[PDB]
Amino acid sequence: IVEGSDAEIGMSPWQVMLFRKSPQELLCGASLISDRWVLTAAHCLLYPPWDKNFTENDLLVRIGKHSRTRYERNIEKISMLEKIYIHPRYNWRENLDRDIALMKLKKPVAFSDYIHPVCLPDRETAASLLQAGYKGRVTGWGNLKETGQPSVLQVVNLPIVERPVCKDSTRIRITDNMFCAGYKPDEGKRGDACEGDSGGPFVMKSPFNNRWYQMGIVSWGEGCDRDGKYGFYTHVFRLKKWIQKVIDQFG
Amino acid sequence: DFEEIPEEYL
Amino acid sequence: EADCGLRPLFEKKSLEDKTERELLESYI
Ligand SMILES: *[C@](O)(Cc1ccc(C(=N)N)cc1)C(=O)O
Repeated sequence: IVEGSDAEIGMSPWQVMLFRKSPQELLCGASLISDRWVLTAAHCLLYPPWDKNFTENDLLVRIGKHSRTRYERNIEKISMLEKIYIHPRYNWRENLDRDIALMKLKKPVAFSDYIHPVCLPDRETAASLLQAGYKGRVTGWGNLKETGQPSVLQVVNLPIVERPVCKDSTRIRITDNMFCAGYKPDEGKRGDACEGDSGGPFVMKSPFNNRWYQMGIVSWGEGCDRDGKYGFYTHVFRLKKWIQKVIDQFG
Repeated sequence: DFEEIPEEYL
Repeated sequence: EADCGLRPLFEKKSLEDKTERELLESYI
């Protein structure tokens, strides 16, 4: 996260860290949506151009964390993966369209003050909140600059940007399964996700029921916090039919 | 710079 | 989900985090 600040303890209890076993390192962020399911970006697991194709045994899920590198004894919970599900139409060949994947944990994690699931949006909430100008929040342990890494979870609040502006900022073909966010270069404020933040949540707080909903997944961007550029996020509601299908078909 | 995690999870 | 999106250390205790007002203030 570039130009964000340290998160408060318990601020994003659904934040998950995707951790590689060998070598031990941070791969991506993710989110807890139930006691047994984790949501992340498909590119975190599969990206053939860079020969990346991680399976269940290559990873560990770390929940309830605040510090990036420290083993938070008695606080975080580490889980093994039972099964990974990548969207069948994930487009890694062209523009990362449908960049989403679900991960089924081996056994349910117990919730606590630091571990709690985020809500997936319904049509009405998505309709009312996903509007240009409205702000959402992104969190993660990714780079602080395009160019080190933070000691603790970072947070930044960014406004959703108008589709035409998103479209006109890149040569890449943008689809209905993506949305972009960030400040325009003339707005004064700045901030953005960066390497390592991918797969993490873009959340919004509903002013109707006071709950946090995950509207997007950190997907891609050109550099980090570059002027006239914006962060791209997977549109979670548009892909909700697939999420629901996988969950009731697999557990 | 990641701290050693319990061998039981590997 | 049933209890989803209500943070133990914040919403459940009626405590606000330091920048959430920024989000709520943008929902015009
Ligand atoms: C991610 O961090 C990929 C990624 C995503 C978004 C941005 C951005 N500037 N918003 C940069 C990089 C990863 O795969 O590690």
